[PDB]
Amino acid sequence: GYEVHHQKLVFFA
Amino acid sequence: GYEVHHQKLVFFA
Amino acid sequence: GYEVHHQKLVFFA
Amino acid sequence: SGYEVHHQKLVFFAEDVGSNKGAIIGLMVGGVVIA
Amino acid sequence: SGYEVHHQKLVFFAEDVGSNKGAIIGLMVGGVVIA
Amino acid sequence: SGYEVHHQKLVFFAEDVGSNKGAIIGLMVGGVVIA
Amino acid sequence: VHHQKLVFFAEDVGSNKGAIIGLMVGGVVIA
Amino acid sequence: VHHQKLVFFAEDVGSNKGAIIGLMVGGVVIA
Amino acid sequence: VHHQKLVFFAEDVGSNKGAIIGLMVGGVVIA
Amino acid sequence: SNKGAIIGLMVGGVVIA
Amino acid sequence: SNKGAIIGLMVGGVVIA
Amino acid sequence: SNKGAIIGLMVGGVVIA
Repeated sequence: GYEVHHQKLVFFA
Repeated sequence: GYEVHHQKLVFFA
Repeated sequence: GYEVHHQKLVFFA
Repeated sequence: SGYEVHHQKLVFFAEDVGSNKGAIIGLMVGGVVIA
Repeated sequence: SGYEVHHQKLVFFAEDVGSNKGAIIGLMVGGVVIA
Repeated sequence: SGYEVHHQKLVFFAEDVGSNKGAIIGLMVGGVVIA
Repeated sequence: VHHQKLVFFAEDVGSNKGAIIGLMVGGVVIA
Repeated sequence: VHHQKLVFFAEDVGSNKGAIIGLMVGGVVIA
Repeated sequence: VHHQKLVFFAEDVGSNKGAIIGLMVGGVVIA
Repeated sequence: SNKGAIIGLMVGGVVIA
Repeated sequence: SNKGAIIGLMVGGVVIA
Repeated sequence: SNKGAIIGLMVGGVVIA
């Protein structure tokens, strides 16, 4: 199998 | 299998 | 398998 | 068998968290002061 | 068998986190002061 | 068998994080002062 | 007006010998 | 007005001999 | 007026002999 | 004698012993 | 004698012993 | 004698012993 670990952060200012 | 680990950060200012 | 590890950072100012 | 530990954390802090701004700290870990 | 430790962290801090801006720190780890 | 440690971190700091801007630090790790 | 002050210390008074001291006054530590 | 101050320390008074001291007043440490 | 101040330290008073001291007042350390 | 791990003060990090 | 790990003060990092 | 690792103060880095 596949063990994908991601995480994002989108910031507008 | 494939073990992909990514992470992003998008910032507007 | 393939073990791809990347990470980005996009910054506008 | 086989051990496996995963750990993800995403932290976002605002203007001044944990800040000693304008404070007056006097700290003494051991030592001797004879005033 | 086989050990495996993964660790991802994403940290974002704002203007002045954990800063001693304008503070007066007096610190002493051991030592002797005879005033 | 086989050990495996992966570690990703992405850090972003704003203007002045952890700065002693304008501070007055007096620090003493050991030593002797006879005033 | 008289005055006097005697101080006698024996050994290791206020000592940190053998200690593991992690200290932090402000600042940032990541991992 | 008289005055006096005697101080007698013997050994290791206020000493750090053998200690592991990690100290931080401001600043940043990554990993 | 009079005045006096005697100080007698014997050995290792306030010393760091054998210590491992990592110190930081501002600045940046990466890895 | 020891083949484990002995730690005094630990802040993050990985020890595999 | 030791074939493990002995650490005093550790801030991050990887030790495999 | 030791074939492990002995560290005093460690900030990041990799030790494989």
